[PDB]
Amino acid sequence: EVSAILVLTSSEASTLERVADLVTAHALYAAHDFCAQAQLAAAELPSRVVARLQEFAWGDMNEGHLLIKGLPQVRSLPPTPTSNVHAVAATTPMSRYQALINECVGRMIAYEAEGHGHTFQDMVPSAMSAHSQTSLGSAVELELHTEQAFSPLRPDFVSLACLRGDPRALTYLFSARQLVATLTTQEIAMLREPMWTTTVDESFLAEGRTFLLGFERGPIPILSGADDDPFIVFDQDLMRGISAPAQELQQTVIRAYYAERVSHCLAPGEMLLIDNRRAVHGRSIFAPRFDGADRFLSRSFIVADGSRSRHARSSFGRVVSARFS
Ligand SMILES: NCCC[C@@H](O)[C@H](N)C(=O)O
Ligand SMILES: [Fe+3]
Repeated sequence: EVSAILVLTSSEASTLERVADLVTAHALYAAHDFCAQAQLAAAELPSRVVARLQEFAWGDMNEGHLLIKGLPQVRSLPPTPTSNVHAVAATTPMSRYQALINECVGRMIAYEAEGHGHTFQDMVPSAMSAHSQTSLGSAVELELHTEQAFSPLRPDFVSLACLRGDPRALTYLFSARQLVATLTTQEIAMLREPMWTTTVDESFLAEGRTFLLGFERGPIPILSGADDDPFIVFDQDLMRGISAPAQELQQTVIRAYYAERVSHCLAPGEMLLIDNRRAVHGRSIFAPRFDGADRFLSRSFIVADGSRSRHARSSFGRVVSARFS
């Protein structure tokens, strides 16, 4: 179903592998140095690969995502962790490859309130949150959403590198362009109106944690930007329409998603970049075993402009403090 594909040749994958040796800082404990090294080393990547990533980053008429195949094979991978607190992905060779590609596109960033501000988060199924609307769910379908729909500091891109796949775990992608193509002129105009409130994801709450922007935000529109290249903010589960027509238009978006969404089953060596302004994403049900061989993705976030979050970070810091989300 996915169209926007970059297939690395054996020679390009070998170059990536060699260029990763230039990235030596600890991804977790020296995140800024690690990301800055990746940004500099990315100049040594194959020009064909860099051109495709810069074109995708510019964004104009991009498909809302880019699937990269042919990354260097995942060797001596540790068992899939049963929880996300181990940050196992952040010390694998796959994370330096992911950093190099990410830093072509934009600046890597992390959030104190999302997976403890780890540079790379382990996206692994949770036994506890299996039936939850989170990255660690599995027994229920992860509903269509913009990453951090509630936050003005939300990432510009979501980066997912596959360490272990699950054949039943499908990633669903649906662009703002695909949505607008199914709607009437009236629905598009209403989606551009500030008719939906949104709340801070439960997972972002903590004892003594107050957000500068509160728990409930908005009303905001779902659609914005250029008529021919619209931006989307959506959260099926969290956004609430202010009126009866606003609740129905949210249902219209959901139906268009089920009818038009594209799917892809992430496999080892693959990497998916999602344009968080141009597309929404979801994930199918799958049945994890919690035996060390479960689906395991390395998630990271990208912003075009690191200055937008400077008020929320420390000097030479890559982590957005919780209260600013
Ligand atoms: N209801 C929205 C859930 C969205 C999900 O991607 C969340 N940001 C997570 O990683 O747990
Ligand atoms: Fe997500």
